[PDB]
Parts: sequence; C-alpha cells; structure tokens
Amino acid sequence: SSAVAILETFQKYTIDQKKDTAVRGLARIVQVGENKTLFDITVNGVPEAGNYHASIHEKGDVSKGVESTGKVWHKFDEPIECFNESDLGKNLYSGKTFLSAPLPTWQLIGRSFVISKSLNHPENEPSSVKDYSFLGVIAR
Ligand SMILES: [Ca+2]
Repeated sequence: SSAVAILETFQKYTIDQKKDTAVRGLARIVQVGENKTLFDITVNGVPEAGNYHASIHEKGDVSKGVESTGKVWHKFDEPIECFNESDLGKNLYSGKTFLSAPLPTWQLIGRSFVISKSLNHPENEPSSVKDYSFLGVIAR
C-alpha cells in the first residue's frame, strides 16, 4: 500500500520569491509492516536553512494553509535537516530523511502532511504567521 503528499506553500511569504511552482517537497509513503508506514521525505527550494519538523494534521482542508487543517494528529520527533544549498542565486536549501510511524496507510489518507520551521524574521511577514510551512493532502 502506498500514498503520496505533494507539499506546497499556501501562504505568501516575503522570503519566498520562487514563482515557477509552489512545490517545496514530497512525501512518498509506503506501508512496510502490518501497522507501520515509511515516509520518504525530500525538501527543495526553501529560503531558510535549518531544522524543519513534520506532523500530520487532522483535516485535509488546506484552503487556508496550515490554519485550516485543525490540530496536530501525529507528530514526528526526528527533525528534517535542510542545510544543503541547492539554489545559489536565490540561496535556497534542500534536505531529506526517512521517517516512520506505527500507522497503516489507510488511516493516513485524506489528512494533511505538514512541514514547518519558525521564521528567522517574523516581523517582516507579521504577526500571526510565525512559521514557514508547506503542506499537502495525503492521497492514495
Ligand atoms: Ca535564503
């Protein structure tokens, strides 16, 4: 059993001026046990280097980005380190990791996969937006 989440920004951020696509990462999801899923995560094109954090939120509603997705339903403890500079002109970064969760794929479908990091300079994209986030509905 497999699934995928295409991760896009929904918010507009001053620091993110890459306009050919809003896609900033991919989660490829494969069940690897009766009740265990593997998450193959890659990130690309994010403006700030740092440790990013993944969660799965309760709702598949991304109309308002993270703010419409409800609460955190599953949290991953392991960070995603994004320190590889992949765009020199724009100074954008990439990263990758494998994560796992003790959940079958069927319980994941239709929820939102979210990766986020606190903004280095929130005063310049204020004031209710604290985090840079990119997210996508999980689909079979
Ligand atoms: Ca940058």
